Amino acid sequence: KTHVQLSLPVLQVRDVLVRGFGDSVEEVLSEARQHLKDGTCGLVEVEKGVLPQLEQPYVFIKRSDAAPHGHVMVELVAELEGIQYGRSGETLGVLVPHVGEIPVAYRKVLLRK
Repeated sequence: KTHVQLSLPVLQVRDVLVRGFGDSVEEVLSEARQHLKDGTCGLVEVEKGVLPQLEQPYVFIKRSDAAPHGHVMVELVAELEGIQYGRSGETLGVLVPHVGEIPVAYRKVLLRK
């Protein structure tokens, strides 16, 4: 399928133990997609002070369109030293590995895969 319904655990930035997916734009997009498939991906909502507490390159979920079955359609965009790889809509948050952190909420998305 081109899209997959997911419910992503929303994590507090200060709880996150593994603060990014790797060391290159291509690696972080690869690992993000792998963790999304394996159900081991979390979401951090972006506010002032969040991104400096995480590791670049960043992987964002961005709104790809205006929301089936209560799931916002999203796609992945990576960022490194202020350059984005991908072009999309509003940021829903930054993706991180999930390794058992307790979430504050869930974000229902339809992920373009």
